[PDB]
Formats: sequence, C-alpha cells, structure tokens
Amino acid sequence: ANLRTQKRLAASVLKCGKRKVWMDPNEISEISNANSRQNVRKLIKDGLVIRKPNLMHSRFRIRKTHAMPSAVVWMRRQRVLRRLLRKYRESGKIDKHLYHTLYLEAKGNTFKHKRALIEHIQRA
Amino acid sequence: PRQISDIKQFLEIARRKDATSARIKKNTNKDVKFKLRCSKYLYTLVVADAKKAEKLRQSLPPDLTVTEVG
Amino acid sequence: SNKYIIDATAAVNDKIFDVAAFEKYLIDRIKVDGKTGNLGSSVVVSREGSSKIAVIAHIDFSGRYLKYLTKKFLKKHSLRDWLRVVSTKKGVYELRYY
Amino acid sequence: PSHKSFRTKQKLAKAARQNRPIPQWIRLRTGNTVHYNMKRRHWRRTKLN
RNA sequence: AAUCCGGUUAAUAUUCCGGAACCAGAAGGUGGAACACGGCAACGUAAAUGAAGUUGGAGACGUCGGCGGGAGCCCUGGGAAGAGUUCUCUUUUCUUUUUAACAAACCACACCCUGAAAUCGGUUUAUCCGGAGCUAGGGUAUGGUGUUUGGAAGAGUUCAGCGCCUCAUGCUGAAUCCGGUGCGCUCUCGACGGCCUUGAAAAUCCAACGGAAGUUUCACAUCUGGUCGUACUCAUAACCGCAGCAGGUCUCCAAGGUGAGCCUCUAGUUGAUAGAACAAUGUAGAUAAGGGAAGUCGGCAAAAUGGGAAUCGAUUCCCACUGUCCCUAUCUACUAUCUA
Repeated sequence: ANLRTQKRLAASVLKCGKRKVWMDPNEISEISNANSRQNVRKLIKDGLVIRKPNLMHSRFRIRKTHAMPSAVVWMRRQRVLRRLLRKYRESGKIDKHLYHTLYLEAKGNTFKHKRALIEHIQRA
Repeated sequence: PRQISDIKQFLEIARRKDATSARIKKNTNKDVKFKLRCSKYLYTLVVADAKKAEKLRQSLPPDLTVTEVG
Repeated sequence: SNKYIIDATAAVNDKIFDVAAFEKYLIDRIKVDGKTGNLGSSVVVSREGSSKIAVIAHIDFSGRYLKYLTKKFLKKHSLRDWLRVVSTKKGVYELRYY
Repeated sequence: PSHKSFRTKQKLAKAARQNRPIPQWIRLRTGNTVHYNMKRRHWRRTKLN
C-alpha cells in the first residue's frame, strides 16, 4: 500500500535517516498494518525493518596519498632558549649577573639552535 | 547532590524526617553507594568494605524505604 | 599472560573440521611477528582436548587476528555461508550457524 | 507567526470556523435557498487581511 | 531572578513522563548561635544587633593585533564488538566505542609580610618593571578550570542468546577501555600591546559612614509561583510578486580528500508532461589541410600567454597568432518534425 508514515516513524525510532531505513519488500501487508510507534518498534525487534549501516570515506587511500609562518619558528625557539636559560640559574651554571647579559643577547637572535647557545656556556 | 564521608552523619540524615528513600548500589569495584534522597540534595556515601556495607543496611531505620541495585 | 580459546565443539559435532586440522592450520598460519611457528615461549598454543584450541601468550595477541585467521580457513573450506565466528566472552571465540 | 497575540488568535479561530461546510439538514428545510457556501475562503487564496 | 538528561505521541516538548536541580516571595518550629572572635598582614568564619539620615559600586558596555588556556569538530595509535576481503602477502579494511544542568572539596594575574637592590637585577612572542622597592622565600583572592565523586549507568549505544499460537514484548550475558597530536576549523576566556573615538537608561542587588533602642545576615523543614504565545512553512510550492511565478528577501549550526575548483560522508531529493526519429533552419559549442586580416569603416570575436619598439590610455610600425576571409566542410546537445 502506502508506507510514507511507516518510513517516517521507522526513521524516528531508529534515530537515523530515512535514506538509511530499510523496509522489507515482501512483508508489505504486516508493515502497513504496523501503524503506531509501538508496532514499529515491534518490527524493529523482529527484524522486518533494519537500519542500513553507514558508508565510508576510505581513509585508506587518503593515508596512501598522504604518504610555514616566519614568526612561529621564533615563537617556539625563544621559548626553548628562555626555558633552558632559566633552569641554568637554578642549576647554578650561570649567576644572575651574567644571565642578565646572556638573556639580553638571546633577544638579539645571536644563536639559531639550542646547541649554539650551549657553546657560549662552554666558552664562558 | 552531596558526597557524605562520615558514617554517623548519614545515619542522622536518615533519622531526619525529611529523608524519604535510600538506594543501595553495587559497583564493579565492590563499592556500595548509599544514596539517600532528601528534599534539596541527594546524599551519597561510598564505603569500601562489604561488611560495613551490611551492618549499615539494617542500621537504617525500618520506616525508611531501602531500594536494591537501582 | 593472556589466554585466547577458540571452541571447536560445534565444528567437531558437524564434522566440518577436526581439532587436529585446526591445530595444523594454526601452526601453519600463525603469523606471529610475520613468521610461521615463531611463537616461541612468549606465546604457546596447547589445544586441551579435541573440542577447543587454546593459546597462552605473554605478549600482545589480537582476538580479531584470531577471528581473521579462523575466517581464512572458512573461506578455503567454502563453509563461510554455513557458519560465522562470534565472541561468546572476552578471549573466547566460537563458530555458530546462521 | 509563532508569536501571535490573543486577539490575533481569536480572530483566526472564528475565521477558521467560518469556512466550514454547511450542514445538510438546514439545506433540507423548506423555503431555505441555502444550498452551498458563498463565504468559502482558502488560505492560499484571498488573505484575511 | 531561575532546567538539565533520558524516554514518550499519528501529530507537543528545555512545557508531558521518570530522575536530578535552580530562582523569588512568605511566615514560623527545632538545633546551634550571644551588641563575637582568631591571623602583625595581604584576611577568614554557621552565627558575628544596626532606627533614621549620608555615601559609593556592580548592573553599565567602542575598535584592532598577538599570545596562552578550555570546549566541540577534524587527524591518529593500542584494545574490544560487528561487517568486507582472502591459495598467496595483509596481527587487514570499514562501522561503533558517550557523560548534561546542578553540587562538594581540594587546587595559579593582583596584593601583602621578611627582605633591602647596582656588580643594576628580574623579565614579555611583541622591553616593561623597581628607591613609588629588585631578586628570592612565605601567604592572601576572583579558581571556566581539571584533581575525584555525586548526578551516573540504573541512562543511551553496539553486540550474542533466551523467553513463544499468542498484546511473549519481556528476560539474560558482556563491552561501551587506554592514549597521542595542532601555524588545523568554530565558539570562548585571561594576562597584554596598540587605534582613542575614553565609549546608553532603570529596576534590583550589594557595600560603607552613620549612632535611637537593653540569637540572624546560621542550618534544616513547610507553602506558593497567576497571564498570553507554543502545531506547521520560513520557500525553484505554505511570505511578497494576480499564480504551486527561473524573481525578491533577516539569520544560527557547516565533515573529509586531492589540491579556487572536482569527488564524495551524514542528511535530503531522483523534482520540472513524456515517447519515437536525428529533415531544412536556428541556438550553444569544438576541429580543420595551404595561406594568415587579403574580411570589415576596423584584428568585432577567437589563437598566440596577448607582446616588442616608437609617437601623442590612443595611434603607428615590425614580428607572432588564428576559419574574419579565400571557402567552406565535419562532429555533438537542444529546438524545430511526428506522436499521447
């Protein structure tokens, strides 16, 4: 017969889309008689109406095909130099008087890598 | 909902006339949760020992309605 | 450490595949670290009785891998449409009809 | 809209009752020219204004 | 001033149901409270009188930029369940893997105490602080925060099995776990740096000064919260255009890949009278041998990818390109043709 309302209710109780709602083709009479949501849930339990599973976006080939700001480099580099230079104070390698000068140079981008700052500590 | 840790106070809330029902919950870590429904707050008590779980159950006044695992 | 058991009572009753055949298939197709039969001492496969295949592994062992290995034999035997693999309990697998 | 006032709703209420079909028994009375409705409106057609 | 989650209907949901909270007003009873104390201090507490009068704050507010945090989405590993693949290799491929309002405790920009600095120290991503007190140590407070729990697994979800003429639609087992990652998208917050045009009103609430009169501003419990709107569309069909009109309309949420476009996931449509045959013509496109503006008032339009030099964007020149032309031919779709 006509099953617009049954499909709408089936999507409502399955919490899915009516495109994914699958309604059995050779039990039309019983499905048509099932008119209320209680009857629709009965059909769900008996398996007459099944929710089709989702499709896929195939990350498989997405991974297969898988396999710069000028400020951000200083953004992290300045952090590492300061965060290392701070622990050297607590470790006692450099006193506050020399650290003031060393931190002042570090602003001027005198070294480009953390090992470069380490050679200055070795020199001093 | 308040979490109550002192056993005696949970007894005295239970003895209070405002208390209406209590719920006993058995968790997977063998903790039992005494959930006492009051007017404003739901007072819960987690006691780790199974036997303190039991001597608490009948020390609750009989008039209060205890309920099994909710 | 972990124990993985695949019951074969239904297969034995239906005479689909014997426990000896299941053990031989497991030995010949155990892709442990990419090598067949390389289970060694970390993983030991000891089928107790002719109704199940049990493996005690001290390293990681995937139940999905065991199910996939079992399903591989089903495809060869052309009995996939007759039986499907299910997990009765954690670390436990079984074959049930449709 | 879904924010109508009471007076708007009441005016709508009787406008919905006005455009109803006429009972047959009043037609079946004698000397009663009433045999159809000449005040039948439709929402898609002429607005209530 | 104050509400969230799950479920329910053929049609209503922050409104109904079950559960868990909040706000406002109103009186009392019980217990504790006594014109109170402890901390040098940044303060704190269950209480800690305040008649009148006086006073302030919140409410009560522009714009840009960077930084860090959080939430959700996206990416991703291990594990678990289901589905796909298989002689071969693939511990594979795909789908799912959730925690609301509301509470409790704990838990760092501003301030203070000790301290008295230069040898100038601390210190922002973006050089500011300091003799108006530095570093350091110890506290103080706003504590979305998460650190656990309640809510709360009893919910929801994914599985497997059973119950049986049957409105039997209930019953039983599990799992719903452990992480990583960010110049990613959206929302939002805080210390800052700018642009200065320094940026509404009230109720209500709060606070202070104040000084008449010899157990609440505490906890629990109790009662009440009137009125109107609530369905549906928000449009290539529910509004406006005379109309089921190719038009016009305010606004929120917005996945992935390849790399602005194309393909998809979720979701939603398959809507617009249709069938047969490719006549002339027309429309929309493309290709064309040799020549290369010889066409036209003229490089209109395409191809060179449009460009080289001169004169005053225009003009000219040389080179370059091409169906404008010699000279038209061919191919496709639609219409026209026939039919209901």
